[PDB]
Amino acid sequence: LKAQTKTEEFDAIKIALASPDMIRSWSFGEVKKPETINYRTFKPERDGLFCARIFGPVKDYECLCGKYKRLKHRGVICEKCGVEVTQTKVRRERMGHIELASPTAHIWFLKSLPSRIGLLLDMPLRDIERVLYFESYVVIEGGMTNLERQQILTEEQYLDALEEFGDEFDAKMGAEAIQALLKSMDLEQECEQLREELNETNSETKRKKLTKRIKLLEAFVQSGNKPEWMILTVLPVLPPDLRPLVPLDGGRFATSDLNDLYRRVINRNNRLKRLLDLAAPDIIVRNEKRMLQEAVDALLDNGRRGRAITGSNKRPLKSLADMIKGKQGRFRQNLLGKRVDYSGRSVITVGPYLRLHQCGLPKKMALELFKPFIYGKLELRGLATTIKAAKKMVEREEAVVWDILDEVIREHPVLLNRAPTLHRLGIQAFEPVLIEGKAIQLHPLVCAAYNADFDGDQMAVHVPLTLEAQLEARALMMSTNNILSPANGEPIIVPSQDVVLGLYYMTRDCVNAKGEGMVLTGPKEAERLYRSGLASLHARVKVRITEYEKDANGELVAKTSLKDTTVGRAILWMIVPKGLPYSIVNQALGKKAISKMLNTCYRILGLKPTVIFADQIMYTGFAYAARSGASVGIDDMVIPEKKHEIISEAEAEVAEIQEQFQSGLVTAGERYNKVIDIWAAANDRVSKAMMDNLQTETVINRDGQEEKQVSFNSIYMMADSGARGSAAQIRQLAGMRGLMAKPDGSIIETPITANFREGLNVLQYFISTHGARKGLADTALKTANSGYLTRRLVDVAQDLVVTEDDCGTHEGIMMTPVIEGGDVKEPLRDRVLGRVTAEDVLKPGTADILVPRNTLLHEQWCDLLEENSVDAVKVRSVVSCDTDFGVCAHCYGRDLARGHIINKGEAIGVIAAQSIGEPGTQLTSSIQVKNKGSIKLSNVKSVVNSSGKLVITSRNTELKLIDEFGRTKESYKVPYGAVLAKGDGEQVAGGETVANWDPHTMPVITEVSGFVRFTDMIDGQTITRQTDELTGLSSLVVLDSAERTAGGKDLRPALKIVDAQGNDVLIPGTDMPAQYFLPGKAIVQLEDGVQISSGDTLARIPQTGGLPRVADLFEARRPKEPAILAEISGIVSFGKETKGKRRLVITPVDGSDPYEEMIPKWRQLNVFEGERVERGDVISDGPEAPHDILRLRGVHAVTRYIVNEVQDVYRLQGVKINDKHIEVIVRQMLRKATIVNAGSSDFLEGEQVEYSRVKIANRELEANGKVGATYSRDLLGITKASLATESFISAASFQETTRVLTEAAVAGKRDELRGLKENVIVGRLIPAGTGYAYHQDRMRRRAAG
Amino acid sequence: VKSDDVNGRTKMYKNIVDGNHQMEPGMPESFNVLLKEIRSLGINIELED
Amino acid sequence: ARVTVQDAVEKIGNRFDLVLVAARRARQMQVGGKDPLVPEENDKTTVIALREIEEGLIN
Repeated sequence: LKAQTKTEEFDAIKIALASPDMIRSWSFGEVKKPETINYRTFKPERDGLFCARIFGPVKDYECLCGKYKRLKHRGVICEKCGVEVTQTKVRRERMGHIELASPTAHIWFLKSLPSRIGLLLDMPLRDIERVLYFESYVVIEGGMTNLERQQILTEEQYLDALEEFGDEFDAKMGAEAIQALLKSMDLEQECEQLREELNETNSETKRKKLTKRIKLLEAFVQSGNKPEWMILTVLPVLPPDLRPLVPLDGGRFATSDLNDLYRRVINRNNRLKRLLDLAAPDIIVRNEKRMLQEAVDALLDNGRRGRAITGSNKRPLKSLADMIKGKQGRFRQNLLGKRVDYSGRSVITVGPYLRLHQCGLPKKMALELFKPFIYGKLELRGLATTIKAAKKMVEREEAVVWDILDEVIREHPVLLNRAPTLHRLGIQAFEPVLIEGKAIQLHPLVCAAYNADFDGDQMAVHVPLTLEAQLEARALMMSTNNILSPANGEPIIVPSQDVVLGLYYMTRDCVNAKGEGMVLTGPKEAERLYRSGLASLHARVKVRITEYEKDANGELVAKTSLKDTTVGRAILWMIVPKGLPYSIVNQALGKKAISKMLNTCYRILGLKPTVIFADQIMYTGFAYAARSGASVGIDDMVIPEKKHEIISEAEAEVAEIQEQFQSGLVTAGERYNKVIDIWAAANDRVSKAMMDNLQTETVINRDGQEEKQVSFNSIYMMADSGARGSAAQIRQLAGMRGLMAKPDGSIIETPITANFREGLNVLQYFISTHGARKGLADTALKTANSGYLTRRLVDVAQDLVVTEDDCGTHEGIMMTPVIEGGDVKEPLRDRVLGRVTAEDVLKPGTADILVPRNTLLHEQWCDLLEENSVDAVKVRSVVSCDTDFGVCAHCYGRDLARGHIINKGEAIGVIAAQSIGEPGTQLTSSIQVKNKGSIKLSNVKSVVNSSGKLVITSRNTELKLIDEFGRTKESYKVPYGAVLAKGDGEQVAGGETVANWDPHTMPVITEVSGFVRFTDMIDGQTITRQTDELTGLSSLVVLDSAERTAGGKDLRPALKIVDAQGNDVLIPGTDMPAQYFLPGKAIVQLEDGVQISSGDTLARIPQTGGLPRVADLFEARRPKEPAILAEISGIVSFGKETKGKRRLVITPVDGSDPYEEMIPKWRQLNVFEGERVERGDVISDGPEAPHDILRLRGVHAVTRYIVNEVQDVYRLQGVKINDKHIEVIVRQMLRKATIVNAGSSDFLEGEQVEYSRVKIANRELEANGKVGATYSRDLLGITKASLATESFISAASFQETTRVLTEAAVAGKRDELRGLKENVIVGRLIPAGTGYAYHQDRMRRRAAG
Repeated sequence: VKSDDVNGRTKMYKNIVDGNHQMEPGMPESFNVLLKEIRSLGINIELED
Repeated sequence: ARVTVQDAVEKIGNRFDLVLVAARRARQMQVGGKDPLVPEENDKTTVIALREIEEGLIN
């Protein structure tokens, strides 16, 4: 196609450097007289900052003398005053000028940290500044003179430099001379000399400068600018449309700061030219140049001197850059940017009758906000005359506008937006209705999403001024149109109130029910059986139901089914859309149960049927909730007949422990903990009481004897479906509260044995008062710092918007149900749901794909993930996305307000920061198999010993569980050395040990058999003789490698095994001797003479889950102790003892061989110097560090561990996140790819991973050989990656404006103003949604023709 | 237009009271500050085709 | 009144250019253009455009 050659939309901005000529293009006058006033007549001085010819018409087409008035003379120029009468708006574009007489130098590129001019001349700050301070005669092009091309001169020396050389020698001082120096700098000559140093000096002190200086140079080549133009010579004057002048009643003038500034600059400007008319030496003309130097500066931002003030008034003047900079980065547009129009604040309430798609606004408040539309509508239908007449209509409460009011509100897709939302789905849409009230009546089934109730939630109502907002409102913002969450399949609409508890009264089942026995054929008459209230809603009746299940291609195959359910579910069924199978609704009914009710209903049928569904249930639900008034206050609480007795038991029992203290059987401290245990023991027995009691004690007779029915007690109904409030604290209301925190920090040694049904004691509750303190405070401050955490989160991920369709990577990450301990914790489904398959996943069968690589992953496909034996499902994410500067639709998936194709221009990084900071506010013996099947061993170096057992000579012994189907069930992380009793592939009963480890003994067990002969182990220098007085079997305890002899320290206590004859035996597997060295303080098990077998002990070796921990994570903070892993594989031994840090020599057979690490020897050396450790084996033990895992182990491993670790935090939080988000944060932290291999950019130039991707892409082809540059993924923190921003304007909004401004300006990185925050500050279309529509058309439009 | 241009809302309010469901940006005065400011240094704004 | 406009979302999948279409259409029903065919009932022209998309006659 072809685009338009006419103006349709704005474009990209190029920011680099411009020439002084370019500047003068807008100068339309030369300001002469500096004085802005006429002093006498309160009027604007002509030929000044308020001149008609230099700037513009005083008023619109109006002359100051008031000579010209009519429009036809819109261009006439007075023979005297050439002033074209024009629109005063044009007096914002009308720039003026100050022809400089002083060569000015960029204070900015000379002073600001980025001393670009300094390292460009291979010279220091002081001296270059000494020339630009008018103190040194810089030498300009000498050659073979006394000085260099770049060196200063003092008065005395300059005169002698002339005596020695008057020929071929000229040197001036100030910017004048610097102008000359730059006029002679042939850049490419300089470039090739830097290439000389490129191959000569590889020293950082001059090579980093190399890459900075040349980068500077090539960026200028890339733009075509010259160092000559870096000499300010032109001084434009910003138009009067930026600095007013108005007389007051009294004779004063309200001039602006800038006016008295240009006055200053122009006054001295003529004074300098006066020093020309009168001819003054350079010492003096440049003295005025010093004065005019600062003049230019003081106007801009004064650069960095002292913020020029005004006469008699102590106040730093508001300069140009100060009209830019201000509050929160960019002053105006950003912080406090003009009071919002069309929008207001209000409280929410009940209002039951309001349908799900419509909210209820109060009459009069609605009026005040929708007034505008009323006016337009009035003169459109034919009722109003003018806007003034229409205002008077509302002014009189005209019955006319009331009907019109109905027309513009009853169908207005409005945005109910809550400003403080740290989540996308907190901003939704509804439909206002003429409601008589004083609050926003809201539909209850939406509050779950808002996590609110009806008692004080403040919300604001935003009015869609254009159809744009209106159309998104009811389409993608409407409640009924986005019942999904960007975390998984979370249905926005769900009963979590007493409305759902009301449904438990519906699907309640007790034997006491009139009608229990008859049969039913119609669900409709069932409801009419209760509308009259005859047959109990708890009556068990045989119901003939029709059940639909759409297993076909566009056809729901139905079937005949006779069931038996209460009248409750009977009534329920009447409004169920076909798409929902009867199975789901036939249950116990609970909060999350009824939640997944509608979820399957939607993921199988569709949206609309869900809408109608939700509403109707709401009404019926409330009905039954009323009938179930849950009472409280003294009267409904109960006390267990067992509570008081078990307390009494544990009462005289602790009195017994008091006596066993007076006797001497237990220590005082062990007395406390023991008592703690038994009171907690009594505490759990108190549970064993109040639960059975309060779950079935209610019995009633009907159709037989007294059958046991679930307790009708409201506490029970709360502990079944649930609304708000934990039944555990309720448990500590009817039962003993237990223990609390003491005023010191530990736990109370004197438990509260009383209950809150009665009034518990002052003193113990006074200690409970300390508990109160605790709670309150915590919540209070953490919320604040948490929002700030998400602040830095968005600060680093806003650049991530979906901009491409397809990338090109066949890579992704391994999403697996990370089963730890027993049954699966973090499932397969809720990590894969909503994403895109990385590659063809397999079934328990091969050559039969269950999810082709290219698939839209949703319910159906996830149902497949659940019915097969599949354990490994690789799903692709943004971290591996090949897309440059963003992600492609095919890499993200379908996750959105909708369940279909992700929009191209749908920002994802931003909605993820929000979607991780959301839970951020929520942050402050043996392996006996439990199943029945085949015990499976996974990667283990097992060995068999005498009598028939199976010990382990490896650390990571992952015992997987394979059931009678193949699906992996359990998975235990077995330590080192475990006495395996059952074999690999035997059926084992549920409750029998198969893997019996021992955490107290970690011995070295030999795979070699024979007689033990301790070689290189001397009795006294390396091993001590401290035989155990009980065991007759002598042992030789190996002392630590720091308490041995001198020559004993560098000795490796070797355990050598010989066979039944007398020969040194190798290790079955390696070609190394049977040298099994013992680490420090490791007591040997045997002595010389002991016949040992394969797998026998011969040397026994001995041994926060919070937000600040997540803080550690996102800040790359080096924790308390980094886990020491082997940075290389192979055989291992010690090296160089006590002198400093230990040198652990780990030598492979064909890798980096002389590699030995710097590991402190006083740390725990769990390195198995007998076994061949892996390049990632435990050398120590405990939590590792982000950094570490990433670099030596692998990319895929670290980020999969990070998601496993941060989610772990969320395991204590019980949260399930669609992992793509946690990784968007991670991808931004790895935006920096340190280009390691020498190539094009540099040898240490860190750049965009995207940039470097395409870099190697085109350099490994032609015009080269093997000169490409390999890059490395570096892991950083959010606070560092957010500071690593190429976009200066974005930084100039919240971070460090000025520095980043110059950081880009110095080279000329012309950023076309692309992005979110960029188009935010300017106020234009971001490349998202419809904005990107323009941008793709602008993509083909930019840099082309 | 809703929260930036002082001219943007005026130029649009006097039309919504007449009725027209669609708006147009215009020129943010904030930019007009930054824009001219960099002009004093020597930078060029460019909008072609 | 409308409770679900998912139908409009499917007739024209852009959900953005869709708004630009009705944009110029609302303009026709206001500044000259042409009269609204479907006899309106209280519903502003923005919603009238919504309905024309569901029928899929003007896009």
